[PDB]
Formats: sequence, structure tokens, C-alpha cells
Amino acid sequence: DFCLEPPYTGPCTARIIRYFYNAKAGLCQTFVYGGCRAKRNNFKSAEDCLRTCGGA
Amino acid sequence: IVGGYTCGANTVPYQVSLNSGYHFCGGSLINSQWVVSAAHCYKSGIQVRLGEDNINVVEGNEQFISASKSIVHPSYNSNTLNNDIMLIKLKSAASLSRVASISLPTSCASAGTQCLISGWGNTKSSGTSYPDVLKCLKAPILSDSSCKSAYPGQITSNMFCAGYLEGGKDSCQGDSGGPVVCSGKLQGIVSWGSGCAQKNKPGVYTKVCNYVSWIKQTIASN
Ligand SMILES: [Ca+2]
Repeated sequence: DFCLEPPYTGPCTARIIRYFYNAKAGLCQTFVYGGCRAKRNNFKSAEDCLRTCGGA
Repeated sequence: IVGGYTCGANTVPYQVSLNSGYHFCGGSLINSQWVVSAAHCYKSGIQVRLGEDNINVVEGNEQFISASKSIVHPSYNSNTLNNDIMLIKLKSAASLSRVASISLPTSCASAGTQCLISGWGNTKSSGTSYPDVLKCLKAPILSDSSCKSAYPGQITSNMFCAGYLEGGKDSCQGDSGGPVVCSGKLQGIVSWGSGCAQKNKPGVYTKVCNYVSWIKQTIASN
């Protein structure tokens, strides 16, 4: 389950704010994404995040 | 920029901040209407901020201009990060001492060349600390061999390493797309690395000298 994976910033050095499902908190939180090599637990909005991972 | 120093208000006139509701990448002004940055900094709704020092406070020397076009290199590979370069056309031309363009290189720089890297990225190797003002770093260009030894099978002909093998001084999240200027010419674009300021893991930059033709022609036909 990719929704249970920790957020992945990646090697690139941008500072792009994305969302990830935090199964421990039971909610989608923000994190800094570097701009490349995103894993699946990386969403552009909280709504996308909840729709895909909500309740995982 | 980890291990750097405060540049000083408007001492790096060609440095721009790419804003999408917040600063997410840097860029360099190459003429009154064009900016060069990294391809991985591609985002919709980009606003370019010129003449910035403290990115959180309006100080009076700024010019915020929206991008009208964003051209990512046709061969950019998001997996290998090869050809990590992008051109952004400003909706209107900037008014050029605090805002100025940087010259494109006539030739490639050699290992050992000292360059100035700048940005508003994270200043901590372990942790998070985003600055208000522009940070600067002098780092030498490293040899292709050591670069390739640090990142086995990841360095292409279009990338170069710069920094210190000891670690402690490096570019970091939020610096992407920014300039690496050596001898007054734009030689690199902040691109990627393994963590920030780690020992034996210098930063990797887009080698600008290989794209000068593409840049000049692309600017002219758009
Ligand atoms: Ca400002």
C-alpha cells in the first residue's frame, strides 16, 4: 500500500509543497517535494489525497 | 544554500524567484524578457519576482511579472534528469542596477573554476531553515571523474558537480533553477544532489555551455 509509505522529497532541489497521506494521523499532510522522482503518496491537493488514500 | 553567506541586497541582480503562491525555485534573467531555470521547476501559473532580496517583505525594488510561456527542453528526461533546463518568457519586459541580465557562456568552464551559487533554499543539512534574504556560496567546479565517482552511472555530459567533498557547503531544496556564475558568465543551473551538504556528495548542475545555441535560437523564435 503506497498510502502507507513515508513522504519522499527526492534528489531535486525545488521546494514544492505537496500532500501525502499520513496513516498515523489519519489525514493528508503537506511536505516539501524536490521536483523529481515522485513516489505515489504525493498529491497536488488535499482532496486528491483523501480521494485516493483516505481511510488507508 | 547550506554553509553560505548573505549576498547583500541586490548584489546578484540576475537572480529571480519563481513564485506560485510561495517561492519554489530560482532562475536567472538572461535578457529583459527571458529567464532560464530548471526543467523540474516547471509549474503552471508561475509569477517571476525580480529585484528581490527579502522574499517575504515588499522592499520597493521588486517587479512581479507573470510568465507568458514556459519552454522545457524537448529532451528533458524526468527519470535521469538529463537536459534539466527550461526557458520562461515574461508576459512583459522587465525594467533593467538592481535588476540585470547575466551573460551566456562562450565556452565551458574547467575543473577548479570558482563560481558563485545563490538562492533562497534551505540552509540546514539536517533540518529546515528557509532564509528571508538571498544566500550566496563560492564553490569550485569539480572534475568529471570525481563527479562520476560520487554518482556512479548518473552523470551525463550535460551535468557537472561543484562543491566540497568534505560536505557542509551546498545547494539545497528551494535553490533549483538558480545560477552558478563563473567569471561573469552563467555556467550552471542548480539541479539535484544526494541530500544536502553531505560528505562525498557534491551538488549536480546543468552544464549551460552545452545549450547556448538552443537557448539563443529558442528565445528568438518565441
Ligand atoms: Ca521583497
